[PDB]
Amino acid sequence: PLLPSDTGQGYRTVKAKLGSKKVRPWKWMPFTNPARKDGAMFFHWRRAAEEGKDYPFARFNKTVQ
Amino acid sequence: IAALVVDNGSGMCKAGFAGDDAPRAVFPSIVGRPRDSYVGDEAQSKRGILTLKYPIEHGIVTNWDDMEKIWHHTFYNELRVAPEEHPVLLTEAPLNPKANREKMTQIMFETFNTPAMYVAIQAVLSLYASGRTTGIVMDSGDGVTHTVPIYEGYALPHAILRLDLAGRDLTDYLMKILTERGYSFTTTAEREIVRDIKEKLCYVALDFEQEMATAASSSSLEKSYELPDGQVITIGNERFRCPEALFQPSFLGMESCGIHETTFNSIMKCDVDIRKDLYANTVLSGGTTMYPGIADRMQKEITALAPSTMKIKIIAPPERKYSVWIGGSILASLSTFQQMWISKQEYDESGPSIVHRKCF
Amino acid sequence: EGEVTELTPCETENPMGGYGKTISHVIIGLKTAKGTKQLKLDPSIFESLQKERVEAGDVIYIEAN
Amino acid sequence: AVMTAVRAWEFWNLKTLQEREARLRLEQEEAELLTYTREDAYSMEYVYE
Amino acid sequence: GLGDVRYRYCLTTLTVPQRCIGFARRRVGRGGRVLLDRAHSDYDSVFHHLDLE
Amino acid sequence: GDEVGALVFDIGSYTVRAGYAGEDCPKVDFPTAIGMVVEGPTYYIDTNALRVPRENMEAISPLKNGMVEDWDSFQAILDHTYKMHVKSEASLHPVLMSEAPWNTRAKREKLTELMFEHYNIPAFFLCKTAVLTAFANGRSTGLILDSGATHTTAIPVHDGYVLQQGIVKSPLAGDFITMQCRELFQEMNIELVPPYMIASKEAVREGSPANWKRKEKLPQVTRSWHNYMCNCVIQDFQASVLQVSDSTYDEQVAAQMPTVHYEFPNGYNCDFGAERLKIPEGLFDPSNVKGLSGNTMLGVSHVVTTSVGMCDIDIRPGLYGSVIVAGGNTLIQSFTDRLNRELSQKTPPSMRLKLIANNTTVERRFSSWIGGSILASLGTFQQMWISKQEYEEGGKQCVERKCP
Repeated sequence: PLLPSDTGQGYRTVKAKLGSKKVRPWKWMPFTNPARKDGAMFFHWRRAAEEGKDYPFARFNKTVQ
Repeated sequence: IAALVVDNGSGMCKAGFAGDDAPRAVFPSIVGRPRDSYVGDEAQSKRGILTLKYPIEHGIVTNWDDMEKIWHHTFYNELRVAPEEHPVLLTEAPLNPKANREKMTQIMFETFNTPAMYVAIQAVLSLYASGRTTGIVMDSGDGVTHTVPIYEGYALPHAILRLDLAGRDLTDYLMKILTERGYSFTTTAEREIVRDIKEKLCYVALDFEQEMATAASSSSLEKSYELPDGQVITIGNERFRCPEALFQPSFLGMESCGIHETTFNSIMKCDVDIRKDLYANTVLSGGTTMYPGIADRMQKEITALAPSTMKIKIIAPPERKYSVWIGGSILASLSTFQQMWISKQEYDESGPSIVHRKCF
Repeated sequence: EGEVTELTPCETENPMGGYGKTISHVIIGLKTAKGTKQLKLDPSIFESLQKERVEAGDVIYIEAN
Repeated sequence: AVMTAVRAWEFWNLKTLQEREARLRLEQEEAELLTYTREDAYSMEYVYE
Repeated sequence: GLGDVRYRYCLTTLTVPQRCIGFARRRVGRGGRVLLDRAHSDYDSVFHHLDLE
Repeated sequence: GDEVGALVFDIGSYTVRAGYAGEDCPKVDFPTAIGMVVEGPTYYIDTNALRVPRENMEAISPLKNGMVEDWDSFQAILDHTYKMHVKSEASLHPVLMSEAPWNTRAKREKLTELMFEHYNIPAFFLCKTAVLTAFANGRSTGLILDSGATHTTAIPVHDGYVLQQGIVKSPLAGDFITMQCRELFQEMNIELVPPYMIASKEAVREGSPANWKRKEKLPQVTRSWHNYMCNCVIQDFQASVLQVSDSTYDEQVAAQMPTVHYEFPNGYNCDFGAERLKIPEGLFDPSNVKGLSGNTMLGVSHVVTTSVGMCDIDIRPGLYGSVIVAGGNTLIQSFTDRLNRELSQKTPPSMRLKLIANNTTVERRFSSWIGGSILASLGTFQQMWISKQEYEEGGKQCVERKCP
């Protein structure tokens, strides 16, 4: 009753396709959550280029009335 | 195509390739630093303008640049290989913070950009080298100490024990006592000479008190060694005064459970159901840990403290100075483990945390 | 059916007299897309499969009965 | 011939033992797999009914 | 009939190592990785009948 | 990286747990207690200081009924944690902790103030332990049973919210089991020869007199410390002997077990019989306890009945969908099987019953820590952080405004 996980390697058969494809970097960048009114500055391992994008996950601000 | 194995000892790096029996290159893991920072023995040769440095402090990393450069020089001179066409296997001490894991994963991927990567604890790889299923591993490493009860090739982080006592502190104490004997030992040369004398004549006493009686009565224990200057050193009780400190932290003013006392604590931390098997599956670690009278004395001490109702079958591979690296070569030389590698594009699509998602 | 994976003898010196360099029977590792396996093959069939161009990496039509 | 015959039977029994151990090893091995290829995750994977 | 909304499982086989996989369902995981979870039910040990006997 | 390097901490009735967020297991643990040698003063924490013999230790548990006792001890233990194990500056790392069902708002404010000001923590959070454990099971409305070392309590939950009314502070715990072991020793008259005072445990057989040697180098200890290390020995013995009759107890039925050959620090080793099953049956009903007519306690089935009845009708089916275990003393054998038998008997079939399948030691104890890490991992929770800036603004009084 286990679960197999995705495998990408399989075998040493992938010499190429990497030298032409740079690994887009990741950085432990700071950030702020809109859902926190005080806008506490926290961090994300964003892929460098994905900097400044609004906090995508704080769109769930639905509440009682 | 090639297979890369990287074993990073507490104070000496010893790398090699899967399938090999012995590491490609070996040397102490120290880093130079100008007031170009050079590597290990490379830095040592240039002590005038390079200052010795230990990136592996306490058995732990200090500054990412230091081991970045140790790998730089490793690849460029010792390996003189292109690892970025080969998998990169690395090892770590237990209980390492995730911070270090992600940091090293990122450093690999970005700085060097090698296709396949994977990490695993030193102790479990050494056990793999030891060819046994369930048991307890003593990590008498080179700079730090640990006790790893491994079960079904699987260990419990809580049950592990830690202690930053190893060949470096033993050598420091031996240097201290030798100086107290009326000698002196200050610089790096003196430290290495003390370690040499230890490796030559020091051993582990059986009955430390009757051993004292014999050393102070039987001069046979007192022996002669040619120092690099040629000086002959009488060495009797001190041949084994330091090793007994392992069971007696009081020797150095420290207070804790002896090595076998620590091991009993650990095995208690496990589940009783298989502690008999664990006793049957002792282990040893460290090239700086093969000193005579050690395995038998430790066997006697466990037999004493460990209840005799269980079978205490020691395991003392006389070839354990590389156990971890040897197990790493074995593992990298396995078919089913090849799939388990981690590709560069996988990092590019998941980031460093993928290591904590998969690298286990 | 399947693809010839391997091939080995069942050596035994039991046969009467002579240097006991004898094969009790052959072991043939065969693989179909379903999976892989091997079967017990009598000594005589090795001569047969010599007759055919049996080589690692090809498939074969082995009439069971 | 008697010694020859008993040697034949001894071989027969050795071979029964060898077959028994072959069956044991086969039934023991029975390896499984716990991975599935990337591409085997996205496209018209399968259908149950 | 038990009425578990999320515990809806189904049979299937795999592409390369095709065989009866048993009651299993795909599910997303960390790092945006899908994972197949194979269940364990009343017929767990007998997952080879075929043809709807 | 929607997870920051946060650290979760879990302290139970028996031991102290903690570890990084999102991990499988808490990194470390050590005894809840600390050995005190009055003269800042000499604190003995972890085994090397506590169990290893010294002079004049007065071991102190800074906990009581899940309450803060020795604030200085808590600060010292946090520092001990940090240095001896983590070696990091949590001021750079968000942290959080569970809470008791009844922790005083005064002490919660005290600890919040202390954390933020001294420990310089960047963020904090609190929530009840049972809520963490219920999360661990992925549950929103259930009944939690914990046989921590101190109490044997039951507390139901709903929608991830505890029912304040359901608290049951039963006494029985590993303390009670230690009392049972002590009365057993009394009735069969074996003293307590602690290991530390034994140089060598010489060969001895069943019934054989305690043969052992003492190490002269043994500065005298206090009755507190010595008794508590003896208690550790007793708990080890219990574990070696843990079991409960699965049905109505009978002396000879329990005796039918082959008397287990358990050895003691001296090297002596006798064989133990029906007593280990006579004892536990009281846990399921204190009234039947021979000799001790315990009635104030509610038997296991009695606890179930009380907890179920005191709820309301509508959700009781929901709670019955879940039943959970936790605590250092939950190591008992025949725990869950006899629990469910007593349920099926006393619990009416009117409402469908369902338990939680988890018995490994890891789950059985640190389900709470697992739930805490689970919550820390979630990406949505970040809006529920507690920034240190807000605390600086509104004192420690922000807790009441933001925490009901």
